[PDB]
Amino acid sequence: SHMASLKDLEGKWRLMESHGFEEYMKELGVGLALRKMAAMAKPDCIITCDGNNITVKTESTVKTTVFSCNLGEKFEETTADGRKTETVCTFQDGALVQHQQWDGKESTITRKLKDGKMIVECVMNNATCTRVYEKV
Repeated sequence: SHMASLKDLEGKWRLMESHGFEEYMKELGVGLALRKMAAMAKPDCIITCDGNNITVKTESTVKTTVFSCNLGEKFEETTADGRKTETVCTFQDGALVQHQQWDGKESTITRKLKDGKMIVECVMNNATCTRVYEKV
């Protein structure tokens, strides 16, 4: 037996390692010059959790992006790379699943605790960005 809750994601996370970020952004339609520079950005991720209410804050020291939703409700997101998406967050199988849709396409961000590190997987089509965060 084991248990994972939404609440266990709540907190301040620092990027420790990243793989596939650029190939992922090549999928989302980001330009060659734009994605090579973004791969160097190491933003913190601050998550807060109330009921089925979550806030997900990307904090780079210079720019703040923030989203807020009730799980299960579709809402308008404007993303760091500038997509106008329709997102739905849900929590199942121990993972916050963030489902993005825009212009007939789709992308999934999954955040899940493993050994106390937050593992974040961003999938679009064939491309995968796996990243590891440490509590701060």
